[PDB]
Amino acid sequence: PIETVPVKLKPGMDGPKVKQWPLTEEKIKALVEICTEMEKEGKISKIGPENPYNTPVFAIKKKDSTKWRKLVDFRELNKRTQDFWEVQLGIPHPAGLKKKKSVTVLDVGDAYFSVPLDEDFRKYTAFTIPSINNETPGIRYQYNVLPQGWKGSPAIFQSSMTKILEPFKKQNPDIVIYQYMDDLYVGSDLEIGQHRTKIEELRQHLLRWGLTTPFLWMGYELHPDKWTVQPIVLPEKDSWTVNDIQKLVGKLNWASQIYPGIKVRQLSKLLRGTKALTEVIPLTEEAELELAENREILKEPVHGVYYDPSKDLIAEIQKQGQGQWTYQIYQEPFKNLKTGKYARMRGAHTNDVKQLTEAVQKITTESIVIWGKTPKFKLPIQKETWETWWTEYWQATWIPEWEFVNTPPLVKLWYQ
Amino acid sequence: PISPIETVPVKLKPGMDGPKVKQWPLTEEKIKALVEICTEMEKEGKISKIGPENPYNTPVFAIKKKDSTKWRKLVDFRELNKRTQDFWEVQLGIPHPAGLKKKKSVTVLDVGDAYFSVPLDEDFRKYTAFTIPSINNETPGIRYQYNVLPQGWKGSPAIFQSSMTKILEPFKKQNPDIVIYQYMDDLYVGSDLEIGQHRTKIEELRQHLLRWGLTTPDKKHQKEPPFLWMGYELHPDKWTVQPIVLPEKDSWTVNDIQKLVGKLNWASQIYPGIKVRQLSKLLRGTKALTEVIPLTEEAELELAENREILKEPVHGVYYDPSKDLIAEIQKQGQGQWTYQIYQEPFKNLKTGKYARMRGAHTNDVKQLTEAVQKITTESIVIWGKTPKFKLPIQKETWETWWTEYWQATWIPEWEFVNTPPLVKLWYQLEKEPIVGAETFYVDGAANRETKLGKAGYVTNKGRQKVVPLTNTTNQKTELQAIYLALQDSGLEVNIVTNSQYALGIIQAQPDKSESELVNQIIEQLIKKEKVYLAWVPAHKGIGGNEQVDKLVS
DNA sequence: TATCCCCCCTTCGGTGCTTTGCACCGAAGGGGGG
Ligand SMILES: O=C(Nc1cn[nH]c1)[C@@H]1C[C@H]1c1cccnc1
Repeated sequence: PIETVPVKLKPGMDGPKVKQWPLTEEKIKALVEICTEMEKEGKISKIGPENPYNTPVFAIKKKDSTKWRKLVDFRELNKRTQDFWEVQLGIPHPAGLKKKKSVTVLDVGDAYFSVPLDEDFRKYTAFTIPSINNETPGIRYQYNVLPQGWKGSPAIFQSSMTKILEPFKKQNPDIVIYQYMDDLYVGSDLEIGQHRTKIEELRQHLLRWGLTTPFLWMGYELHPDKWTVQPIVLPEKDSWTVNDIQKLVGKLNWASQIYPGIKVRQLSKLLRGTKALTEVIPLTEEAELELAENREILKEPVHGVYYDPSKDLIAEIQKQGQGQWTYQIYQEPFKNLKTGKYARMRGAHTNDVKQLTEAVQKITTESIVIWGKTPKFKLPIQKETWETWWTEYWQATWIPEWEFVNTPPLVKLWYQ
Repeated sequence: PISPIETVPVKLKPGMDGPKVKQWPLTEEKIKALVEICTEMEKEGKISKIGPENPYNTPVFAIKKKDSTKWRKLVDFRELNKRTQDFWEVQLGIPHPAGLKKKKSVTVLDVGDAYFSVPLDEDFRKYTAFTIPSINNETPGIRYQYNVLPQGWKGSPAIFQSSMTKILEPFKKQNPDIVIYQYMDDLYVGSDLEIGQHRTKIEELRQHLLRWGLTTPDKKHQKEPPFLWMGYELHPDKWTVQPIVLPEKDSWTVNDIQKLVGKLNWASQIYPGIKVRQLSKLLRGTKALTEVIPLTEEAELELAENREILKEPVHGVYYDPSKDLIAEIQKQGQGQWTYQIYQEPFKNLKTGKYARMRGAHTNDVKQLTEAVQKITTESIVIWGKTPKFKLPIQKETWETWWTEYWQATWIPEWEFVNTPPLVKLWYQLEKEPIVGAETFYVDGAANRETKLGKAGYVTNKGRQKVVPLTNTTNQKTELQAIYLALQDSGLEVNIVTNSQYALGIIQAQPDKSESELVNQIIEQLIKKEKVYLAWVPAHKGIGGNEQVDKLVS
């Protein structure tokens, strides 16, 4: 029995008090069945009304699975959980995981159930199961073990996880392993067959350890080697109209905050006359010179962009139509870290909320692999429809912190 | 003999102490009445006397809202509520009868003084102490406490809900055929049993509630239909709002208008077609709360429409789990819509109105997306399922809007129903400049220190007009320039603004806005045939941008 | 000169750039029903 580790909080800042969003009937049924079974096994014990604490709860059916898995939002608890960032239980980030042929994820979340939680801090994991039509009051409950989603659960489980990881890591130094929340990120430079065989071995090792001391057969693949930051490229053309010339000047201005090397003076001189937009302006020698030099600069990769460990990550998203999205992770509004683009998927060709959900999941997974801090999203969606429909297509097990934006960027600068 | 109910601990604030305040003297009659009631409750057992061992107390006042002069007693628990363990009331949503299921036999139980049956905390009775002056304050006061849950206290409803749930959970486990919804005082019980078997079950439940000492008077216990339940008269096959009457005033003041608005909104749950927008329009600009606001023609027309709808009573129906929820929306105009959540033709299950103005520049499609969102969330809360909308919008318009708008939107499921006034895009802009149109270069400039500025346009052919105006902000100078450029040319026109703010409105495609300027621009843009706008970096020597900038400098 | 919950309006106060006017959220207080 792992002895309990006392956990403190921020001085003079109370715990989580968040309202419960309404849920559908099937999700409520699955949630109540899971909670009753977990009480039968002693993981959760019913709690009284004296608790001034609550966190939401959602039921999500994960990929290639048919039974729902209870997900409890823990963002407020994570943000207010102090000292856990500076406690040495935090994981150093392997800088070699960005460059690997394949990465596989595992559902090692259930392994956290076997460690008892600190009793003094225990009052903060309260959660309510709502009722349909307000027939009955909230069926309140409380974990008795390590929760799934708290930033301190993997931190406390570091010792027992390392006691299992070191034999495998010692045997095979090639494989690099990282852990964020309930997820094990494991990758290698081997081919598909060798990677799958080694991952089988690893899962067998974990299962045998569990035997000796929502589906456990799930597996998701990732390929970090197919990610490239995409510089913006100017349109290729030889016959130019006034409208196209001026909109390219606009794009050069749009790129003037990214780089200091773009020169616009000559092409501004080309537009001294007040001609009609449809009028055709053949390009001149100086105009071609500036255009070619600027295109070379844009091809030249960005410089001056660097990571700062003490700052947050921001992941803007712009909708570009026809199921095309973009994203720009950064820490300071000019020095973009990693841009990108998410093409359309299959099955979501008529669902913008679904497409944004998949984009969120793919951005977060990427950023976790690259750096290990999830980015603070800036979603281009309506808050109420998001809160109403994000659950039905979400299939991850961790939730980032997002803020919404309502002012239109009105930019095709990133859309090529 | 009796079955006790275990307490639930409470505490004050750490570092902060309890309530030490006193009230002011009341009327001698009210004081005597309260004293009698308190002595009666003492000899009943709820209230015990307080000696010198509890020095500080809490003030108590007298109210007469119940009946006329009932001398109903309530205590000023303000300081206590300011200083005790904050609670989390988990049951806050009020039930709606639409979701009730058609039980063949129904009975409503009402618990009398059940807030007083549950006990209190021993430690906190010292802080739950109150004192009443003697008759006409001959003696300074008689000091009391509560060995039961006080009426009007932070945690009273929470603790009562928890206690009643604890009591009724065994009974619910006993029988999976009987449904027992409860909100605070009421205890609706319903089942598909026979007329005698259900009565026997209710009798046994009542005895089971007398086991812990709860009392339910037979007079309040309903016997035959109809059953009046928390404001909704529940007939066997039709819920209905308890009938209400609106004031027939001829000098309508602000609070009378507000009461009219409130009762109309409350009755909107079942009566289809109630409108309150122009009626509420009177409330804008609060100056004096005593005078009488004249009823304008629009207000009186809306009021007459509400009255003529309210003349006849209409009844809803209970939900039936074996059928599929279908909703509908009609566009009343000016920003008002209607709900017809039903399951069978011409059998409503609910009705409502959406009238919130979200955004200073929005249009019909966005407001129909906020309408269906509200229907969806309320349907989730009340039923657990999302209904099948019957939208007025047309598939082509919805596709052309959602594939091209910059945010992300989604409407669950619907089929287009042909019923005017339809929602459609009034004007669709252009993305590429056309061949056979002019070109307007517009620009607005003004100074904050001058409160005046000049705006104008310089087309390709040399036409120029600089119209000076004052008191109009810069974003407004630009908007004016776009207005001039629209007014000057013909059905087709290419307009090249240099302002970043301006283009957002026009591209958003509004049909209505707070600003008259924007409303004029909308009128012009509907009138024109093919309009293309364009942005240009300001102050970069780009064609006529600086040419007109120098003039408006 | 009592408490607490849903909902419906309007007023003013904070945000963010949308740059300082403008759009856009958040409670305060107004009524309806418990
Ligand atoms: O629960 C109720 N139902 C009811 C319907 N009509 N009249 C009464 C009582 C109104 C609520 C109450 C009021 C003040 C303090 N605590 C509780």
